[PDB]
Amino acid sequence: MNDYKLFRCIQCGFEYDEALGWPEDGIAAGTRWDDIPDDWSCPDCGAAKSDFEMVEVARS
Ligand SMILES: [Fe+3]
Ligand SMILES: [Zn+2]
Ligand SMILES: [Zn+2]
Ligand SMILES: [Zn+2]
Ligand SMILES: [Zn+2]
Repeated sequence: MNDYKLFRCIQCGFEYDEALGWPEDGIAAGTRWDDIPDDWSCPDCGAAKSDFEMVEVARS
C-alpha cells in the first residue's frame, strides 16, 4: 500500500503522522508530507519541514 508515513522533528522529537494530519493548522488527515505548505513548522519548537526525518515503521 501507499502507507502513511511518520516524520520526526530532529530538534524536539515531535512526530507528524500523514494519517492524522494537523487539523489545528488546517492540515487534513491524509496530507502527504510534500503537500504540506512550507509556511508550516513543527508545532512544538518551530523548526521547518526541512528539519524532519522520515521514521521507519513496522508492518501492521
Ligand atoms: Fe520540533
Ligand atoms: Zn505498500
Ligand atoms: Zn504531492
Ligand atoms: Zn498556511
Ligand atoms: Zn532549521
